[PDB]
Amino acid sequence: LLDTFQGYNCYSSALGEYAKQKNIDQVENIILSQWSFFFDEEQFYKNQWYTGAADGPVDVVLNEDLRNFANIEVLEHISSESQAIDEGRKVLEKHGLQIVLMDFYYMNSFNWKSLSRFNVTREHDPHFAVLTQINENSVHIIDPYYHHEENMSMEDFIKSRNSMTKQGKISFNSYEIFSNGTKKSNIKELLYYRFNRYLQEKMFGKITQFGQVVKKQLDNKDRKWAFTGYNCLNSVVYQHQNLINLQKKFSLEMPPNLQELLDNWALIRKKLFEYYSRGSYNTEEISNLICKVASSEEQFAQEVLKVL
Repeated sequence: LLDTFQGYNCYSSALGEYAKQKNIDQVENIILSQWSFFFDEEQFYKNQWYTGAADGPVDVVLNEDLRNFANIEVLEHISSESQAIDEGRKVLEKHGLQIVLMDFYYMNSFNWKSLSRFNVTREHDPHFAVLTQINENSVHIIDPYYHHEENMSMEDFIKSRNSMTKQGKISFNSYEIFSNGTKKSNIKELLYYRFNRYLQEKMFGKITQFGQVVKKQLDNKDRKWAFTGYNCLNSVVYQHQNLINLQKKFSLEMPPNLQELLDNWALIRKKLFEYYSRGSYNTEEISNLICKVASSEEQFAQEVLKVL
């Protein structure tokens, strides 16, 4: 496990790892101060990523925050097999790193056997990685979200960047952190804006919506939603850990139950993974834990604005 920037999703992980290595100001703090939750019932029933911090793979709300706070744009470069690797060489020569969208089917970033899951189904999902080296017949990539690196054959790398996925077709997409006129934001301004937006958009209500949909899965023999949910909610654990780390670094005033809320989310994840793999009939229990944390998160957001 590499010491890479975690962010709260593969997109923010890649952006922050890039910003860390290349000394790009503001990006890391804007990521670490994010506070968000979404729920898409239509995506739930399509076996797509349906909850957690953000819809993806690109986090459009984070891009809006980067533009609004730092006047930072994340430029999407689409390419072709004729041009993509040459463009990579030009970027590596100048910057030493290129942010790329890859089909995770061709990556082996997370060891599921560590959690006693030996039936590891390959899926065509877009995932952000950082290209660090182009050789004749191989590339080196860092997956900062999963703290993993690998050497990939040029053949497999090209396949991973031209692949049809569950979310659509990758076409050698690469991402450039660009600014013409950056701005500095204080960490308290970033958190104030995020917590006000969380309450105004009633994002805690999306947690309740998620709980209500879980309760209605008691008769669903297809438990894949619980595995998807488990993976989706890592983003929420990471935002809670990021806010704990901001509190320590900036000596911030926080409501006293932040660690308890992180523990509540970790337990919800543990129960979803157990439900998925152990065939338990405890959708009501998991629903109850989710509906409880929704109420606690509403109160926590109100309290942050009072003490910050």
